[PDB]
Amino acid sequence: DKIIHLTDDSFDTDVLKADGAILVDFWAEWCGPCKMIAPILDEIADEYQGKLTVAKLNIDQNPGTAPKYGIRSIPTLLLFKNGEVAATKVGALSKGQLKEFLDANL
Repeated sequence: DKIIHLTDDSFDTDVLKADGAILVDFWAEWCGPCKMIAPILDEIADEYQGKLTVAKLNIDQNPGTAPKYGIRSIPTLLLFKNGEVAATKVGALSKGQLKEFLDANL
């Protein structure tokens, strides 16, 4: 709904050239912890509307981007501000913890 669906080719304009904070979830359908956090991202997107944009990159349909960031495992969340990584988080976490993680960087 409010989650931007990324591609290797949309990444630059959607993430690097965007205004304000962007959380990007690197994920894949066969990744258990990834599916575990998928619904929390939908809720975060609605809730932080105006302060943050939430976005997903499926690494199977889009194999280009992950390596540019030295991503080793999934899920990995990168928080972008003004085209640079501000913070990252590897592996699953709760909704509550994700709010803590974002408040720490916004």
